[PDB]
Amino acid sequence: EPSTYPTTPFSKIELKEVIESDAQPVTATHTYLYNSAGRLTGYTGKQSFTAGDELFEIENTTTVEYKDHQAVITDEAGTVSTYTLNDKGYATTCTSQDMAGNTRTYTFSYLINTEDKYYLENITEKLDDGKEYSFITIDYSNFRALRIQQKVDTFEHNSTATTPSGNEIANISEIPSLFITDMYPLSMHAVAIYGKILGEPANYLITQLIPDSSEETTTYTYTLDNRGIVTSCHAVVRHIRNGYEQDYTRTVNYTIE
Amino acid sequence: TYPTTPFSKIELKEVIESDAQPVTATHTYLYNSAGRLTGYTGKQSFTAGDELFEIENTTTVEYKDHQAVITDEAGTVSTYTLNDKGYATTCTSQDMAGNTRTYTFSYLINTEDKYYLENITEKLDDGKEYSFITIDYSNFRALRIQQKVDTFEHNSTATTPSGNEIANISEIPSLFITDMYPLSMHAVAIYGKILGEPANYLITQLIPDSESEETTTYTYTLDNRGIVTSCHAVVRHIRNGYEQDYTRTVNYTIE
Amino acid sequence: EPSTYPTTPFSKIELKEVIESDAQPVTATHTYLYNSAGRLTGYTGKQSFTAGDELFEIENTTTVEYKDHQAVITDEAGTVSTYTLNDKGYATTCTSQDMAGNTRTYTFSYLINTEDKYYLENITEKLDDGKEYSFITIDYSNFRALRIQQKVDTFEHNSTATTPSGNEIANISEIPSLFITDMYPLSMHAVAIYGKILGEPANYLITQLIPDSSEETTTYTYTLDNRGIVTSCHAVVRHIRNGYEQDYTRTVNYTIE
Amino acid sequence: TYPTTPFSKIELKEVIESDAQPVTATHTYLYNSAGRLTGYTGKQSFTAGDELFEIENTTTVEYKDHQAVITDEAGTVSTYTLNDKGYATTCTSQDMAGNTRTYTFSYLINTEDKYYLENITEKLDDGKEYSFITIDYSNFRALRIQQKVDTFEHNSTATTPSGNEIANISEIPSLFITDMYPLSMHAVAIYGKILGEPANYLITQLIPDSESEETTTYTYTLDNRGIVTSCHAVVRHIRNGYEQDYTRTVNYTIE
Amino acid sequence: EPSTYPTTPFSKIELKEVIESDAQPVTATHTYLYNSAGRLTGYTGKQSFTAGDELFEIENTTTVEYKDHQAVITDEAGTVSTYTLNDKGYATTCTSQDMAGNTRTYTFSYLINTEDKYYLENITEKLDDGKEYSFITIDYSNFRALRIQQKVDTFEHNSTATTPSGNEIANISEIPSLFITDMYPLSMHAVAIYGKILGEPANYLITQLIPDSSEETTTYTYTLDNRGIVTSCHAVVRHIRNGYEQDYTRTVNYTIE
Ligand SMILES: [Cl-]
Ligand SMILES: [Cl-]
Ligand SMILES: [Cl-]
Ligand SMILES: [Cl-]
Ligand SMILES: [Cl-]
Repeated sequence: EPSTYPTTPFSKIELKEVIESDAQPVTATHTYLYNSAGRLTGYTGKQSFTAGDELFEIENTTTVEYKDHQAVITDEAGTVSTYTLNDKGYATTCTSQDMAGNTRTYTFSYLINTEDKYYLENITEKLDDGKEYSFITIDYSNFRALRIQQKVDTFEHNSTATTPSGNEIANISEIPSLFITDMYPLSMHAVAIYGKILGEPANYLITQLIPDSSEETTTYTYTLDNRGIVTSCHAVVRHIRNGYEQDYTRTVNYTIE
Repeated sequence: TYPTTPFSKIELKEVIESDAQPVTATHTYLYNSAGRLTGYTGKQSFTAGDELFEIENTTTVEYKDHQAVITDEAGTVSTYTLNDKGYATTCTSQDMAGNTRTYTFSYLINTEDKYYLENITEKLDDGKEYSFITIDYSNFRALRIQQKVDTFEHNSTATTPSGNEIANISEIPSLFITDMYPLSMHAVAIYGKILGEPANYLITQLIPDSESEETTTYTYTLDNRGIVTSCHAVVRHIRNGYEQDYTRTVNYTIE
Repeated sequence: EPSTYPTTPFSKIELKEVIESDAQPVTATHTYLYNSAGRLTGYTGKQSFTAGDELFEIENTTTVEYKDHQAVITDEAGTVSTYTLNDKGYATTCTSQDMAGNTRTYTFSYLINTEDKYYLENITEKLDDGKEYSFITIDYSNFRALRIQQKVDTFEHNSTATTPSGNEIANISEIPSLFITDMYPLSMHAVAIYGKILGEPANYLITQLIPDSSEETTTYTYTLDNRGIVTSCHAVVRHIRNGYEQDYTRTVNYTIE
Repeated sequence: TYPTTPFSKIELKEVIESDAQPVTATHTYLYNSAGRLTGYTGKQSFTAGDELFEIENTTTVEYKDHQAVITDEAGTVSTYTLNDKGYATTCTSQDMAGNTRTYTFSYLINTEDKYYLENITEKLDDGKEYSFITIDYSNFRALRIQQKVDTFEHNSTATTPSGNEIANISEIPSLFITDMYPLSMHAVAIYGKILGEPANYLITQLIPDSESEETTTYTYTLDNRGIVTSCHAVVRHIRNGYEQDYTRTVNYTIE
Repeated sequence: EPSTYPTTPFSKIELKEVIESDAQPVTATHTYLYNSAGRLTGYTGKQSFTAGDELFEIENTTTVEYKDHQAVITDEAGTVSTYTLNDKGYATTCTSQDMAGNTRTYTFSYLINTEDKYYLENITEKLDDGKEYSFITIDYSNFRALRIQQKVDTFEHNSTATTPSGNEIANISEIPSLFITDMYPLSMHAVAIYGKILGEPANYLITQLIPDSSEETTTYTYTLDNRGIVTSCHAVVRHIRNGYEQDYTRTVNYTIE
């Protein structure tokens, strides 16, 4: 039978990161839960830190509900994102409504591969008046790289996400890149992205994000288990401004099971 | 019925100082006693955070009737269709979205029936030509290279100095050919001579067509056999009216 | 008898520098050889480093051949620079031809002193179409400073090279400044420059290179032997960008004999 | 007519944190399709001063009628005289002063005609016995080891836990045997089974004879084939009334 | 014909080292010269540094003269060391006399290998009254290590000099270890040691010097050329005092030709 929705072959995808501080370090946890059919059912964010001599844990939950050709994603703040899905279970449009009654509308378009798996090529954000406010386009033409174009109001930026030829890592982890959920407007759809509602992740892990040039490259180093599934990602941001280099590192631990 | 390399191993080692911390890269090509490439191991050594990292990936090469099947650890299967002389005429592999990517190859056939790559064309799943590289051998001391990637076009000349030509007894390809897209996707097939024979003389300069050119100069060290032990690559660059050259040093173990 | 060519009273001028690295430091050697008549006959570049546990030395040689009113300089890559000399042996024009058949043309003009020694005042580079692509002009009007104007395509920059009044060091070493062979297009003629084919070096050593102003000054400190001949040069580049100073140091050892 | 290893490669990798800067050590043993050891490559990676260092040395193993000749890059020739079953009975090599050093070996012969080393004796050029190691297999779960180096004598017991024995399908020797003088001089011959078969079960403890013993405990990780992927070695040590244990972690690639 | 003296197959063995300072660094050079027969003929020590802005070079020369069964070594200070040699050209005794008329006497004993090459096993120093003041003994029994016993008056210390099994480097450079000429009383005979008058160096390079235990290990890392001859030695001294480690590094460059 042909599939009617994208699936994740895991029951849980969990990310853990320490957000550094010389006074109050915070451990952030992002937990994505999938049902036995492989659809995302919910997301829980957690922040853990010490205050006085006591450990505190702050939680926020996002719910995912499915209807015929629809995914309804509701966060802790009461914002409802309604995704209209095609026959294959990928969103073609989204309407987001906050508790103040403000709305945002999005369209999505895809590359459809030989197996009928969909890969996001375009996210466009419109305003109430129908004015296009932002977009991200992804081009899969380069054999081992993704060409990314971003526009946020008057800001425009192009970048390339690369996989090393001869050193490719298969994305059997089925995870998105760390940078993708931080890019506006995809940053508004992180829960839909981990649920594959906005398309499949690339078939190989990305090891470099190169913005167009002052230069600011991101390098990703992965640790895998004996199944070839990601256990951690080391991200190194190298920012250069007229021969002055400042390096920032992130370590994200993964529990994919 | 097939091209051969008279060595059992071709290994490249390089310290890359370009990154925050220096990375050591190793590229090892292994050949069987018949002279056919059987495998490739790519290695990277560096530290990331507290963790010392050693990334090691192995690609296998299998030969069938008029075929070379190149399989990596990521599960990519690249199938090269070979002609009667053992050089690829076609290649199918899988892209970032899992679609089939097709490559065609055409050659210069010399008097000794040795094939030299003249054209690599890359076609997308819809049949659209995405990129090509053409090589003109009219003057062996000045190879005319045309590259087209999407809408962008780059022409360059690869030269050998008249009277100071070094015989390529090492049977190695130039450093620049495995960095030029789409040939940069076929480094394993290139070192296996599946995509043609390397230049008969070592190339000492890569000159782009002109602006004060960002030319690459190659300097080689040879052993007592006349086989390459190291290559120094200098890319000239002008920054605020001053020469600021980028350099690479690659050590070779050819045995 | 009046001289027909410039001369260097040494048989060898050799520069040695360590190009720093926390993994693969490289020792670079630049050797200029002069015949007993004092004309430059050749240049050898050498790079020495460790790979594994073995020392490697990479060499490149440039040849200098003389004919009536001509100097032909050929590098390791096969590029031929043909200098047309005046009656005093200084180049008035140069044509450079690479192995791909690309050509570059240059004109040179000079200050002629009371002893008929020539000091470079202008290098102009033209393109095939006759379009002026770059130039460097040197003014010797200030008693103890050189005023330098550089143009490379659309880039324009002015700088001053100074000698300290009361602390002058006679240039009996007959060497050019370190910065002169790094400035484009003089950087294309380093072998001709050390051979005095492009003029005499200034009579006193330069201790400061001050570009016009973000500021980026170079200071030179020399060590001499008991003959008053240079044995080393310490070059300190001080780059300032809105109160943020980054200092870069070079040590070049000289063997002038 | 000779012992065999059913793998083509046995590789050990270790990060040594004992030194000022961490050293990465690699020991690679290669076997031919017949199962005989053909060579060894020892590698060390570290930084010394500004220079990143990579020391790499290769030892070759050649077989002749009733002989195994082990040659290193330093020009040492170690000649092992083999019996009819392919195990060494004698060895001649060259010491620090260039004198011939002689070793004799004797074995336990099991029911399947497999040989297990019981004695290694080292003799100086004058014929003086300088050292020996004897191994008693009376109890396979508690091997009695006697070592004598000059005047100093050390007795220890190598144990396997009753009911929790791991089959040595990996065909690897213990980590401690190639550290025990004079067996520490014959690591290449040991991995080639030239000096006998390894223990049928992995050894989990090395207990010296007693004082609160400086015992070594080995913990192994196996893959789905039951072949070793890593070994963790813990040496217990008491310093000012506190436990201060020394640890080693060795990763294995047995294929 | 059987040899009557030890030989070095080089004409020069030269060591260069920078003795660090944040004010007046000194470059020290130790040059050992051998005649075409392979006997040491002389030693020159050189110290080079900057004072003011001038380079200064301080030199001291030691002469080596040979007679039947004798080597006479005279330094810059006028101290004469007379070595009595055996039939193979190795010293069995030495008498040293300074300009004040003070004398020191030494005996030497050796391991004689199958090729009749001699390796030092014992140096004993006596006083005028015949009282043994110091000794160094070297044992070659361990296949890949040297066991060293030292006694200087009431001070006694044992150490082990090791070669790594499976990673041996042949001593085709024919050089002694760096530590051997720093150990008293062998430190009084450095010129005789480089001339092989006090025996052959070990057949493999030493990579570690381990004193008996507070611990103080020396590690040696060598760089070789394509002939397998030493070009440099990196020596790292690791001193530990109750969990407090202080590391000292030396880099000695070699010119062996
Ligand atoms: Cl951009
Ligand atoms: Cl072009
Ligand atoms: Cl300006
Ligand atoms: Cl005991
Ligand atoms: Cl002691």
